[PDB]
Amino acid sequence: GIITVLLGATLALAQKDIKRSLAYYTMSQLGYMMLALGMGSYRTALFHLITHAYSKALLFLASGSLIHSMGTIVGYSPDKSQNMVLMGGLTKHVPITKTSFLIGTLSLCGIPPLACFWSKDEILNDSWVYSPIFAIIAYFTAGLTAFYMFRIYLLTFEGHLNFFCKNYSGKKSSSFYSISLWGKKELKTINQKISLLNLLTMNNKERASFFSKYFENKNISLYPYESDNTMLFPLIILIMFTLFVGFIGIPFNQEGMDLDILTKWLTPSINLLHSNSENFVDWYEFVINAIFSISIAFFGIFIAFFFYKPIYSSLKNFDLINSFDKRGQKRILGDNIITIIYNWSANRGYIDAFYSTFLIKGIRSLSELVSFFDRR
Amino acid sequence: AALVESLNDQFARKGINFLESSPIVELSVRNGSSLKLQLSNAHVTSYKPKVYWKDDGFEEVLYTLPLSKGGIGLVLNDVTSLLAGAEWSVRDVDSDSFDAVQVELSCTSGSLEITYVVSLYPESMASAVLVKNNGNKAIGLTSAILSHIQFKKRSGSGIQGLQGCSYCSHPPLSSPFEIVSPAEAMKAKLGEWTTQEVPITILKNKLSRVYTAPPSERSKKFYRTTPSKYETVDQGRELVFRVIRMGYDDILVSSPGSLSEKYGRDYFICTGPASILVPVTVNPGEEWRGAQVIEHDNLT
Amino acid sequence: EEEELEPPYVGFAFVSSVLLPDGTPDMHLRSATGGQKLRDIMLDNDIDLYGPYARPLLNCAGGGTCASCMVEVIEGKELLNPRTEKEKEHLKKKPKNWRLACQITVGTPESRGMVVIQQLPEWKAHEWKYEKDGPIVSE
Repeated sequence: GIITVLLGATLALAQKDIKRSLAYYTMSQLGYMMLALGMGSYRTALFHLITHAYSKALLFLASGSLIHSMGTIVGYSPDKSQNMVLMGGLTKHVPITKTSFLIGTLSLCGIPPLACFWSKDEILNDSWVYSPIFAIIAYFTAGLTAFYMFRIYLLTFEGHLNFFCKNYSGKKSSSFYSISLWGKKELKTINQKISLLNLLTMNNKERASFFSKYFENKNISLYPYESDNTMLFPLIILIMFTLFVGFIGIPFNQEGMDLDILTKWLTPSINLLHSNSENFVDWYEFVINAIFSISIAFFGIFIAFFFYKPIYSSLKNFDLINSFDKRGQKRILGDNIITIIYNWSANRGYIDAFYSTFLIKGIRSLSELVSFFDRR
Repeated sequence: AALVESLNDQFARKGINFLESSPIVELSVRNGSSLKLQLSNAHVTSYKPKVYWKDDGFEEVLYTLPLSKGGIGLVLNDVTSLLAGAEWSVRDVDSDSFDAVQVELSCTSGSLEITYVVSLYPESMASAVLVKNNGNKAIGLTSAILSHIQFKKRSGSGIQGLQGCSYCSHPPLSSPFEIVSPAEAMKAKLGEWTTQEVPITILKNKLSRVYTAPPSERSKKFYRTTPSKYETVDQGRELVFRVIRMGYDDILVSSPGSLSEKYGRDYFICTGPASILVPVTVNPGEEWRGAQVIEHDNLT
Repeated sequence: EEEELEPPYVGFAFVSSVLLPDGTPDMHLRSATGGQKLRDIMLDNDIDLYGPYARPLLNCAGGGTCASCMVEVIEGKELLNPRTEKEKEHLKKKPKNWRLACQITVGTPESRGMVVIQQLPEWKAHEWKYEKDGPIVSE
């Protein structure tokens, strides 16, 4: 469970596909469930399963609706319609999907009072009771989870539409109108010369002096929009589930001795770590003992905000970015994380390729060898 | 007022209107972006593009003050002012299906024909100047299309895209539409030609710089050219406005610092393309062209 | 009769993917000493190379696995090393002039040629059509 937790957390840091990162940290949360089962926390593992299933369905359906929205402007190719690089600035276009994705992210970043916060910090406390090394790994994973989830959210909803951004995309320019910039004297499909571009229309720069040996398309304003209501209604229901399903493992309106719904449901339940403490937790007291998990999650969120929030956001200070000028593309930073993390995430942790190199091809050869012994 | 009626009978179209609030031309497009341009002088007093997807998502860009101050003002002075007392007259207007609009103003100065073309596109606005020489002697002139961009607060106002470009502390070119005098901007560290290393130019302090290649560097085959695009970032209302320079070879950037408290509550800067360090020569029969474009990606 | 005429350099002419509003393609000029990688030159001279992949963890940062290194080489292929194994792997079905900038060494520190590079060739609104070598035109 803890190995799966660390691998799934570290494999979703530098992904460009939204669904692949969703799968990888789904694997991470399942590893968390198995880690809780490893210490004998039956009720805690079932609580995390209940909360994570609803939050995961919410996030996956939101991502699918958003991919459906983007497919009208980038096409139906999943290499383009699931790329978070070309996906920024969708807050203005899909607001309901934005709220659903944000709620799922906050739930699975361990932020109160959402669903998975209670289950996750119960798991972390039980793991600290279990062993300190596992607790260290799990808390670092919680911070990493906050980082890559808000990385996904900022890459996918905040900023500008990178596919339709006029900084890069030359198709959505102002030169394709019949209105010419200079006046009523410009027309015709122009065919230029690199020499003219080199002299910069400042004739005096003619020193090369030799060699070394498209309109009519028409453009319209297209914007992504929210999907149909049949897609939106389960998103609303899953928003309600994500908001109000964490109260089945926590006591709802505790007044003295009160057992929650889940512990009354699982009245005979294995609990190896807390086999002697019949304690009743409190709704407004658990956020006091969960300062560490929320602090590490907020540290990861701060890192994600520094990395991926837009320049026009008030939370991003100009002086702090100036301190991160990194002039000279400092090689001490480039191969410390960025190259290593990107190669780890892109190569899928190098296990799968090994499974191709060692097992798959090998078994193929074995098959041929057996066929040879059956033929000659 | 009869001039306004004549202009309505001659040039009015879908998106082009003429009012008397001095005659002014109102340019409008399909999504609701609006632009006010005075006709007595080539002064753009208001640019309100649609940046939010609400029913009233039009946000004012230019900092405009009474008595014809601020905004976008074409300046054309000779060094070897040609717009003072000019009689600007509308030549013709053009339109692309209520999606884009355009208006041309014609003026004469000595033997020079000056055309100011102001156009609206659904996410951008363009201002171009074309001067044609008809005399028997070549001229040497300077020019600058200076725009006063309004920011919500002094902090959180910056410029992105001028990293690595050498900047010289130089006084802004004197214009009839100044908010701050060239002397009160501390004019310029005089000609230090420092190379900017930070990625964002912070405009909370009083600065007056020109971003361009040095005039000594411009005589070589390959040199670091003046950047063509640079964005103004406003964290007060989360707006990034991109400025594109063509024809000009300099970018004037000026900020007032504390002086912005005198003229109002909202901050402002004065930025735009310019040709100041190296005067531009025009032979007889030639033509010089320059243009400033303000776009925005806030709709996407 | 020459004092080397200048310290040795390689001139670079970068054509942006987005055209200017008047329709003329954007052009930038830089001068960088040879022997360095094209990625190490474009970022040092503040030239847009990755595009939307410029944010951290969105690019391989010299690892070669990422396809955001890709540029279009218009002129100066003599000064550049031929296609490597990683370029051949990542440039299937692509045109021959399309090259990964980070897997490129621009000659030697004693070079003098001119290299003309189109940045972000996938985002282009124009096209380059060679005509009997010599004249190179853009539509």
